[PDB]
Amino acid sequence: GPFYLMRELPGSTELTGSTNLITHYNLEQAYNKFCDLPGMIDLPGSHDLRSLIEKPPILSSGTMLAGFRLHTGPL
Amino acid sequence: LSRNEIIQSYLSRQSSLLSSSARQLHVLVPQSPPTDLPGLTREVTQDDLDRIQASQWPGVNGCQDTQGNWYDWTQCISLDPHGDDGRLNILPYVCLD
Amino acid sequence: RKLNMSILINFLDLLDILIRSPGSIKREEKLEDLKLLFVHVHHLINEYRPHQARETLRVMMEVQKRQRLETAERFQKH
Amino acid sequence: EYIDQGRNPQLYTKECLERALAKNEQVKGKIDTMKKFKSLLIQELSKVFPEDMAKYRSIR
Repeated sequence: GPFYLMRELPGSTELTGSTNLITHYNLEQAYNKFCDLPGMIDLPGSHDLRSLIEKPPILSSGTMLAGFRLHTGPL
Repeated sequence: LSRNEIIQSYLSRQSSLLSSSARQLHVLVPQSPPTDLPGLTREVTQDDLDRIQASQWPGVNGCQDTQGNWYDWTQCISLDPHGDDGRLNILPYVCLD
Repeated sequence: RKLNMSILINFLDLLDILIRSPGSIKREEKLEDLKLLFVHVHHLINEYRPHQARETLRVMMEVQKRQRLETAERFQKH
Repeated sequence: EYIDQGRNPQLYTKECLERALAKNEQVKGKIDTMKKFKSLLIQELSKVFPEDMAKYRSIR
């Protein structure tokens, strides 16, 4: 009658990979937006070696005294 | 394991089918409540031994068939359980010598 | 026949595991479960092996007997 | 590192979103092929074994 070692299948639709995971995870509108900030920041400033050293420090990670000791002439 | 390709998958197909393989099946055999030592317990008699030697007994001395052809244990049975050209070939059960 | 059908239906239920909830505990049971079924399908047909052994002795004896009588008859005709 | 390349990091957001949808597409596709294969298998077994697949469709 019953087959040997039948058991209960899991809950009908639990969390799977067959759902739309993004729309369930409330990330839809960001994607629908998304689908340079060097240029978007050069909207503010002029343009976008030692900047390689800036990125290398990024990859690695007495103000009145300075103004007093900043003595240098004009010409 | 890592990759299966058309030719290799078809190799798997022909190898598996050559290992494995209008009805022409064996005649079905029911359950048997009379069995000789445990079930029915016949005191050793003589009709059973004469049936096992001379007559046709389809559970003991051979496998019967539709289209009528009888096959005892030392023979090989050719059948076709599918509706294809591929024929199942049951090998002999005993293989004397 | 029961164990054949149980093997196929547990394969279908393992497909239901892989469809519905792959992270379930049951698949480990399922990947054990049909293993036990496969063990029994071998363990029953190994129990045909003494019987087959005894039965080949029987048919050998019958063939033995027949061949003796055939030679007897052959020789008597000669 | 993408700032070092001088792009927007918004491109990195776009690429993370795209890889999320790529993995979700692949996984839904594998589960869909398993669905089609289960359907085909129960069709063919119902062809070859009538009574057993009848009792299976009863029990589900």
